[PDB]
Amino acid sequence: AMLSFEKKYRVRGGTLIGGDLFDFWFGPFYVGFFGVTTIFFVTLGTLLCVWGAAMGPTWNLWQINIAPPDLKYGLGLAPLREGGLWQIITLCALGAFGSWALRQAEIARKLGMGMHIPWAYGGAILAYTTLVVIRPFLLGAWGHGFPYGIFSHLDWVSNVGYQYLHFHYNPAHMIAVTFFFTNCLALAMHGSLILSVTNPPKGTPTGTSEQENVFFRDLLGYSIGAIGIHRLGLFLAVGAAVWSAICIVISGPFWTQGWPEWWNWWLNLPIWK
Amino acid sequence: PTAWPVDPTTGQTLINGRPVVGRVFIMRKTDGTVKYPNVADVVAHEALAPLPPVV
Amino acid sequence: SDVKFVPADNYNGSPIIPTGNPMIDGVGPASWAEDRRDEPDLTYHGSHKIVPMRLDPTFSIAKGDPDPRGLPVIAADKQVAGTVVELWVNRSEPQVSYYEVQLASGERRVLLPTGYVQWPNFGLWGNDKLLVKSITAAQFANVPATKRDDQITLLEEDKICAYYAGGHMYAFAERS
Amino acid sequence: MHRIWLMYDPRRVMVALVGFLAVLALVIHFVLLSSQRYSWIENGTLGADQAPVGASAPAA
Amino acid sequence: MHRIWLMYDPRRVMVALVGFLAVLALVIHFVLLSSQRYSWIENGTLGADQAPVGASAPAA
Amino acid sequence: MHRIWLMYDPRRVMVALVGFLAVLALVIHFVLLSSQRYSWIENGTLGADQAPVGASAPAA
Amino acid sequence: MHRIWLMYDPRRVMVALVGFLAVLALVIHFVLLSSQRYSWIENGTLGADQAPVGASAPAA
Amino acid sequence: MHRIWLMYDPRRVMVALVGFLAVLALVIHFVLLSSQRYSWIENGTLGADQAPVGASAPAA
Amino acid sequence: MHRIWLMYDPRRVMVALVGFLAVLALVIHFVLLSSQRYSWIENGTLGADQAPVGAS
Amino acid sequence: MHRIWLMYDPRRVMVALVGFLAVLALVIHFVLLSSQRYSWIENGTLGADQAPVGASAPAA
Amino acid sequence: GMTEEEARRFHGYMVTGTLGYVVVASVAHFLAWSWRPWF
Amino acid sequence: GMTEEEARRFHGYMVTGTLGYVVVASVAHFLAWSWRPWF
Amino acid sequence: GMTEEEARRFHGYMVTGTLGYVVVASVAHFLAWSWRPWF
Amino acid sequence: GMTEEEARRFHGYMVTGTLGYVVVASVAHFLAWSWRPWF
Amino acid sequence: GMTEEEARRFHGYMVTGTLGYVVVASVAHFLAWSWRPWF
Amino acid sequence: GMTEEEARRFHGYMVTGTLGYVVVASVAHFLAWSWRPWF
Amino acid sequence: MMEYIDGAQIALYAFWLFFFGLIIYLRREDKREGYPLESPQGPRDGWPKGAPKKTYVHRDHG
Amino acid sequence: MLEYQNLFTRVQVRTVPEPGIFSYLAGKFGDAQIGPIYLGWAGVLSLIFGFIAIEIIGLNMWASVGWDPVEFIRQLPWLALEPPPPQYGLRVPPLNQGGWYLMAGFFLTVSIILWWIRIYRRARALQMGSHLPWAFASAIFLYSTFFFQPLLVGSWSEMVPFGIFPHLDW
Ligand SMILES: CCCCCCCCCCCCCC(=O)OC[C@H](COP(=O)(O)OCC(O)COP(=O)(O)OC[C@@H](COC(=O)CCCCCCCCCCCCC)OC(=O)CCCCCCCCCCCCC)OC(=O)CCCCCCCCCCCCC
Ligand code: BCL
Ligand SMILES: CC[C@H]1c2cc3[nH]c4c(c3C)C(=O)[C@H](C(=O)OC)c4c3nc(cc4[nH]c(cc(n2)[C@@H]1C)c(C(C)=O)c4C)[C@@H](C)[C@@H]3CCC(=O)OC/C=C(\C)CCC[C@H](C)CCC[C@H](C)CCCC(C)C
Ligand SMILES: CC[C@H]1c2cc3[nH]c4c(c3C)C(=O)[C@H](C(=O)OC)c4c3nc(cc4[nH]c(cc(n2)[C@@H]1C)c(C(C)=O)c4C)[C@@H](C)[C@@H]3CCC(=O)OC/C=C(\C)CCC[C@H](C)CCC[C@H](C)CCCC(C)C
Ligand SMILES: COC(C)(C)C/C=C/C(C)=C/C=C/C(C=O)=C/C=C/C(C)=C/C=C/C=C(C)/C=C/C=C(\C)CC/C=C(C)/C=C/C=C(\C)C(=O)O
Ligand SMILES: COC(C)(C)C/C=C/C(C)=C/C=C/C(C=O)=C/C=C/C(C)=C/C=C/C=C(C)/C=C/C=C(\C)CC/C=C(C)/C=C/C=C(\C)C(=O)O
Ligand SMILES: COC(C)(C)C/C=C/C(C)=C/C=C/C(C=O)=C/C=C/C(C)=C/C=C/C=C(C)/C=C/C=C(\C)CC/C=C(C)/C=C/C=C(\C)C(=O)O
Ligand SMILES: COC(C)(C)C/C=C/C(C)=C/C=C/C(C=O)=C/C=C/C(C)=C/C=C/C=C(C)/C=C/C=C(\C)CC/C=C(C)/C=C/C=C(\C)C(=O)O
Ligand SMILES: COC(C)(C)C/C=C/C(C)=C/C=C/C(C=O)=C/C=C/C(C)=C/C=C/C=C(C)/C=C/C=C(\C)CC/C=C(C)/C=C/C=C(\C)C(=O)O
Ligand SMILES: COC(C)(C)C/C=C/C(C)=C/C=C/C(C)=C/C=C/C(C)=C/C=C\C=C(C)\C=C\C=C(C)\C=C\C=C(C)\C=C\CC(C)(C)OC
Ligand SMILES: CCCCCCCCCCCCO[C@@H]1O[C@H](CO)[C@@H](O[C@H]2O[C@H](CO)[C@@H](O)[C@H](O)[C@H]2O)[C@H](O)[C@H]1O
Ligand SMILES: CCCCCCCCCCCCO[C@@H]1O[C@H](CO)[C@@H](O[C@H]2O[C@H](CO)[C@@H](O)[C@H](O)[C@H]2O)[C@H](O)[C@H]1O
Repeated sequence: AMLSFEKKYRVRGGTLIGGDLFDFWFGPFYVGFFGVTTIFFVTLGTLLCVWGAAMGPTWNLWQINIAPPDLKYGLGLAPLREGGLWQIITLCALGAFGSWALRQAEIARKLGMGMHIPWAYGGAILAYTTLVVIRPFLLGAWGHGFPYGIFSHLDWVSNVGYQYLHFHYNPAHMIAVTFFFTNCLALAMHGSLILSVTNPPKGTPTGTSEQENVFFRDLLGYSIGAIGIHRLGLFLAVGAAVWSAICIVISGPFWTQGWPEWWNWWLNLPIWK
Repeated sequence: PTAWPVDPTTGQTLINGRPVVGRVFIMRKTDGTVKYPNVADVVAHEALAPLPPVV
Repeated sequence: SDVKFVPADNYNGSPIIPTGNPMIDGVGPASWAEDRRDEPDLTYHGSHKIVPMRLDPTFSIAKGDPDPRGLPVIAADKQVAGTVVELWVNRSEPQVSYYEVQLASGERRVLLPTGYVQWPNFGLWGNDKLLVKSITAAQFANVPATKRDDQITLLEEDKICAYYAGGHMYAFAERS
Repeated sequence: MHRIWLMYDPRRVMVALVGFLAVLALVIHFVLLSSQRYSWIENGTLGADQAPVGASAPAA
Repeated sequence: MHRIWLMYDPRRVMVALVGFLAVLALVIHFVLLSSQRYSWIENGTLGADQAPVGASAPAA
Repeated sequence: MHRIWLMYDPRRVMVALVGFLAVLALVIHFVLLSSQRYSWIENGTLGADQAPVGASAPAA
Repeated sequence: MHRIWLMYDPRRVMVALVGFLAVLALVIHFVLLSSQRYSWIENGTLGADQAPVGASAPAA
Repeated sequence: MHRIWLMYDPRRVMVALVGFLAVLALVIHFVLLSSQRYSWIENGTLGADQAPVGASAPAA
Repeated sequence: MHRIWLMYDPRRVMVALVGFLAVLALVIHFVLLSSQRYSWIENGTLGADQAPVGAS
Repeated sequence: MHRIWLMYDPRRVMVALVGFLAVLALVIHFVLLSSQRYSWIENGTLGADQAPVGASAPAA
Repeated sequence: GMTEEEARRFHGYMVTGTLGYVVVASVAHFLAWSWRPWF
Repeated sequence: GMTEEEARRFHGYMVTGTLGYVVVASVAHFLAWSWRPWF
Repeated sequence: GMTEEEARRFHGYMVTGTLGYVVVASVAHFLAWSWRPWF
Repeated sequence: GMTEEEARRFHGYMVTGTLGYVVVASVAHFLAWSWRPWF
Repeated sequence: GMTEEEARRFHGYMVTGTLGYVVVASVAHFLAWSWRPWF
Repeated sequence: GMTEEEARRFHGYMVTGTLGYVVVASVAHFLAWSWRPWF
Repeated sequence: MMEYIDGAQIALYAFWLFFFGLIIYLRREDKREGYPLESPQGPRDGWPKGAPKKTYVHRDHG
Repeated sequence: MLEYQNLFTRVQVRTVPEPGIFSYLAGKFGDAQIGPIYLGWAGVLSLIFGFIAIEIIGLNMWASVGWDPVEFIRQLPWLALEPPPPQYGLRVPPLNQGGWYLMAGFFLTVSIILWWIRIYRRARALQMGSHLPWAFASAIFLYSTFFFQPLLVGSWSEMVPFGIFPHLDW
């Protein structure tokens, strides 16, 4: 089925690989070559997660836990029953997430859009790749990855935090948190402003860019403008994930003490040592 | 209780009185993990409750 | 048959194929919202939101920026398509919305949405010409017209922007 | 039966089939390679009288 | 009864049906393979007298 | 009663009914398979007297 | 009293009602299944005097 | 009093009322169900002199 | 037979085949390299009687 | 046979080939450098019978 | 929207359906009570 | 949408399918009951 | 759209395929029951 | 779109490739069975 | 597109290249099997 | 777009460079084997 | 006196019923443009059915 | 940084007179004044209450390093104004043992509420929906639970300390 304006847009072209062979739709979805590779990796990676649940202790959704290998296996593939399955699923996940971004690039090209959406999603892929490839590689064992399980990965986050005694003191983490919180504020403001001009009190004319510009200036003391608020949202949201990736990759590979004692440099500046 | 009987003739494991061809192992889930039954069972593995404070 | 396109084949979810020139007919990334209201957009006080700068002396180029007027416009085929005669401005959110281009080797003047222009060296230095990467200097002749030269309708905005949007797919193609 | 190829485009049914067979073959091999009895890379040289067999605890 | 195919496009029903049956078949196999009694890759060579049975109620 | 099919499109109702009944059936089976008494894959061969039963009130 | 169907579209209300009753029933069943006294899947075969009762006021 | 139905659309007030009454009824039922004295699903069959009572004042 | 190449451009299939086979070869080597029996970089000089077997 | 270079732009193929070989060479060198047997920077001067060997099979 | 006589006709089905449902629920509570009373 | 003749025709199948489903479920419950009663 | 003649032709295939599949699944259960009964 | 003649021509290869693939799988299963039976 | 005589030409190369690759791989397995058999 | 005679001369270098690369790798492996063999 | 049922669990299902109600509402709002869908065998509404297309009252200036 | 639209790369424009029929209007959209940053009565009061709250926090931090202005900057992220001791429960505590804390918490809370009034009044005056005030109300709801949860457990000692690293310790 198609939107009442859609058919006009369903042309060939814009594919990065495979020419016309995969250039077609399946219901709402565009396929394309990276559509095919997406479904391959999604299906394989999902069915291996189901197998990980089957050979584990329970089917309870919250408790399923596909753990990485012991650190003693280093950068090798463990026995599948001992974390090797987690490694294969990780390769599936990387394949899926990469295919998804490249498929989005084909869709954007076919509509004459800029590439902004694939690159924004690249920020999430970077954070994932840091957690399961780059940081475990710099530490020398794939077992430093997080387990695939809805609550068991929160146990991993907890224990990694306390490996540095007081993870709140991580300086890059403070920046990343500030981006996440400021992003949520900015999203609430932008959402509210657009809705409040397009949905005024009953018996009131539809508002204008001038009214939202005036109200925004009353809120922040300056006028961001229509292009600017979307630039700011993208900057805050993607910047949050980039600073997240930084804050975890420095924890272990680069800094190994508690995070509070990192701040010793500030206390020892020569103006006040 | 820990292993099935072994036939002295052949070194061969007997399950419910009849031989198995192969080397028998007791099946377990990943790393021998077992779902926690309830709060009371978790608490029964812990130390007793802390004593009242000295104020 | 005036119908702008036909299915590539009979299976579900197959692409369409344009019959005529997709940039003129408006197919795929060259298409526009054909039911869009054919009226000017308005400021809060009800004046025309997008107008040529000569109609509102409130507006002027920020000092130490180049005025783009009189510069040549270089198309995707490196040909000189024309020269900038006028700027159109958004009066609700002050910015340049369109360049107006006097066509080289032609009678006509056409609008050019600034999203499709770029400066050499991205404006940092030089600034002696404008680059339009999306269409050839021949295709500049077919850019849609506005009914009047003092105002532009929302439909005309959609038509003009859709023309340059399609170029990145169709400008260097025999599909015309 | 051949009229199924009028309902569906054979060019992309075949992609769906080959993709299905690839995923299914890989899943079955990884399931076996996880098992103890069929972890053939480590233990494939064992004869059937030495190959692992799983049982429940003897439940005295 | 054939008029159900005037109401639904058979080309869509076969897709829904194959999708449903593939998921359902895989669900059941993995559920069984996760059990003790039907973990057939490890224990399939046991006879029905030897295969696991879950615990009874208390004997009195 | 049949004019319910003028009030609602039967093609939409049947899809909704099938979706409801499929989800409901799966829910009930998963509830039973989660229980002790009806963990039938492990314990289905037990007789009705041997099958688990929940605790009664403590007799004074 | 029938004029309420001028005020509300009956084909919206009838679906809203089916949704309400579905959720309400599932809530009451899951609440009862979570109790001690009425977890009928485990303990449904107990007689009424054998079924659990919550603790009284302690006599003292 | 009826001018209330001119001041506000009865369709809005009806939904607001039913929403209020349902939310209030649910709050009260679960508050009682959470209490000791009125946890009727577990202890509903207790007589009134057997039902729990909160602690009295010290030293009469 | 040959009409398969009228459906699928052999120029493209041949690239996708190379990509598939390269990934598959890498996966099979890394599986074997990490096993005990076939860890040939550490133990390849062992004789087939000396090589590990996963009995337990 | 040289007509293969009409199928693909050699300018593109050579860039892909050099990339593949460069990554492959770095991967193999890193695998060897990380091993025990071939950690040649620290141990390259050891004679072949002094170089590490992985564990053998148990005697029984 | 409905005419008043459509609303009249629907209301007859709607009331009958509600009462028939409450009757079936009444038998369910009869059965449930006789199996395990809650008071 | 449907004519009232189509609605009438469809309803006959719908009731027959519903009866057939309820019959199979009734046998399924009696098999379950005789294997392991829940009351 | 689809002709009633075409719907009747497809129905012949669809019923036959459904019943064939159920027959093969019936044999699969016969084998599984002979190997390890679940009741 | 392909003719019903081309459909029959394609279907002949599809059946034949399916049979060949099933034959190979059958021999592979009987090799696997002889090495290490699963029932 | 491609003509059927180009397809018949390429099919010759593809079959030959595929089978030559399988031959080389079969020899590699013969070497690996002689070195350390997996069954 | 490359001509067939440009391809003809290009391929000769491609074969030559590949052969040279394989020759250097073959000596590199034989040196490594003499230093510390892996079988 | 309920052992398993507790206030946090009660609150959480109260939220779930609200949240799924919100998702239904949001999907109705998503369908004010481009619906009903076009297909062979006619128009399609999806689920939930969309709210109607919305007209906006302009400000007068005369 | 460089950007993928020309729109403000170069040839940005100056309205030398005001926009609204860079520069800004001095007029009204209806009854709403358009020139200055809006305050009204609630905005003015919010700034006074919020200023004294921030001033109490800063002065307690500065007193805690013994008025040393070098240590006030050097140690700033570790400084706090701290809640009362646990033994007081909800009773009024000594001034140097959480009395200033509850005072700053009160003045900050009133300042926040008055800022919500300001935003609510301004949205109405600009003839806009109340979406933004209710969005801000959701943030105020979370903030208020740092009062109500300490209240419900019965001790002001459970409140969040005012301080950069100290509130993260909490
Ligand atoms: C926790 C906080 C954050 C949590 C954050 C959570 C965010 C959730 C965002 C996703 C929700 C929207 C998804 C959506 O609308 O997809 C379109 C699709 C179809 O409707 P349509 O698009 O308007 O119409 C098209 C269709 O009619 C005809 O299209 P066509 O013929 O071309 O293609 C075939 C059909 C076949 O339908 C399907 O295959 C879809 C069936 C599965 C839908 C599951 C949706 C997710 C439910 C989540 C709620 C819960 C389910 C339990 O159409 C399609 O091909 C459409 C494909 C859409 C694929 C969407 C997949 C989304 C997966 C989301 C997973 C979320 C995981 C969290 O919609 C539906 O099928 C109905 C979904 C309605 C919303 C769910 C509301 C649930 C309320 C509670 C139960 C209500 C019981 C009645
Ligand atoms: C259009 C038909 C009318 C109607 C007309 C009648 C008539 C006439 C009689 C009853 C009778 C009864 N109705 Mg009735 N009844 C209606 C709707 C209902 C509903 C409901 C949920 O809407 C319910 C719960 C009942 C319930 C009852 C019982 C109290 C009682 C006997 C059992 C019975 O009929 O069982 C439930 C049955 C149904 C829901 C199906 C509809 C009614 C059936 C067809 C009546 C058959 C039995 C009747 C005695 C036959 C008449 C001939 C005799 C030789 C005198 N009726 C509908 C709206 N009902 C009888 C009575 O008063 O006994 C004391 C009686 O004589
Ligand atoms: C820029 C940074 C932020 C960001 C942005 C972002 N995310 C995006 C996009 C963008 C711009 C998309 O365009 C893309 C999209 O299409 O959204 C609809 C996407 C998306 N962000 C997603 C999720 C997501 N984003 C997250 C975060 C972020 N997204 C950042 C905060 C998180 C977090 C923090 O937890 C999640 C869960 C998806 C909804 C979607 C990408 C969909 C996609 O890639 O689909 C293909 C793959 C699958 C459908 C399934 C793959 C299954 C695997 C093979 C097996 C499972 C492996 C997995 C590792 C198991 C983990 C278990 C957990 C319990 C740990
Ligand atoms: C939906 C949830 C998110 C959210 C939303 C949100 N917050 C909001 C809003 C919204 C929608 C607003 O509209 C509102 C706002 O104004 O935004 C600009 C606000 C706001 N969110 C704020 C902060 C904030 N939001 C946060 C978080 C969040 N906000 C969530 C992520 C956080 C975090 C993560 O910790 C913080 C710190 C504020 C910037 C602002 C509310 C401002 C306010 O209430 O100010 C009160 C006033 C003072 C503290 C006094 C200041 C005193 C001056 C420094 C003194 C100067 C001297 C003075 C002039 C003297 C007096 C003289 C008189 C004569 C005048
Ligand atoms: C926590 O509690 C827990 C533990 C979960 C416990 C509690 C569980 C609960 C609360 C359960 C509730 C269950 C329930 C409530 O109502 C259940 C209600 C179930 C119902 C109604 C089932 C109905 C099934 C009907 C079927 C299958 C119909 C099939 C019809 C067919 C095949 C014919 C199709 C038409 C044809 C062929 C004609 C085409 C002609 C055409 C087109 C023409 O002529 O044009
Ligand atoms: C763990 O325990 C849990 C899992 C929890 C327990 C619970 C389990 C549950 C709830 C199970 C539910 C099961 C279920 C419910 O419905 C199962 C229902 C299954 C069904 C109905 C299967 C039907 C299969 C039908 C098939 C295969 C049809 C094949 C058709 C063919 C081959 C013909 C195609 C057309 C051709 C060739 C030509 C067309 C010509 C044309 C067009 C022309 O000529 O024009
Ligand atoms: C862990 O245990 C778990 C996993 C859980 C257990 C469960 C497992 C489950 C559920 C398994 C299910 C399996 C299954 C179910 O159906 C499996 C079904 C498999 C099937 C159907 C395989 C079919 C293969 C067919 C092939 C290979 C065809 C090849 C065709 C060829 C070569 C010819 C190509 C055309 C040519 C050459 C020329 C065309 C002419 C043209 C163009 C012309 O002339 O124009
Ligand atoms: C324990 O680990 C796990 C992983 C779990 C275990 C399991 C693994 C599994 C399941 C593996 C499955 C593998 C598999 C499945 O099918 C593997 C299938 C492999 C296949 C199909 C290989 C095919 C190779 C074909 C080749 C190389 C062809 C070369 C052709 C050449 C060179 C000629 C090119 C053309 C020319 C020159 C002419 C141009 C025209 C010209 C010049 C002109 O026109 O002039
Ligand atoms: C840990 O163990 C793991 C790693 C897991 C185990 C390993 C596993 C795997 C999978 C290994 C795979 C190996 C492999 C598979 O393919 C390896 C394949 C290798 C190959 C093919 C190498 C090819 C080299 C070719 C070269 C260098 C060519 C050079 C050409 C030159 C110099 C001439 C260029 C042109 C010029 C100068 C100008 C011409 C004239 C022109 C233009 C004119 O005249 O115009
Ligand atoms: C000279 O001027 C100087 C130099 C001093 C000015 C400089 C000041 C500086 C440098 C200030 C620095 C301030 C900093 C760094 C502040 C950091 C604050 C942070 C990070 C705060 C974080 C969280 C705080 C929370 C959540 C506090 C919540 C408190 C609440 C909700 C309190 C509510 C109290 C109420 C409602 C009522 C209390 C009164 C009673 C109990 C009596 O009820 C009526
Ligand atoms: C009726 C819904 C089905 C579920 C409820 C089952 C309990 C009722 C058993 C059936 C008894 C007869 O039930 C009765 O049916 C007739 C039509 O047949 C309905 O009659 C309704 O429609 C008819 C026209 O069709 C109108 O003239 C009448 O005024 C109106 O009430 C009655 O409202 C209902 O009371
Ligand atoms: C993948 C690397 C491993 C080695 C792979 C290849 C090993 C075997 C190579 C054998 C070479 C001879 O093999 C044979 O070559 C000739 C051309 O010479 C091909 O011939 C093909 O091209 C010629 C000329 O374009 C056509 O006339 C002919 O109809 C067509 O079949 C044959 O189809 C192939 O069977």
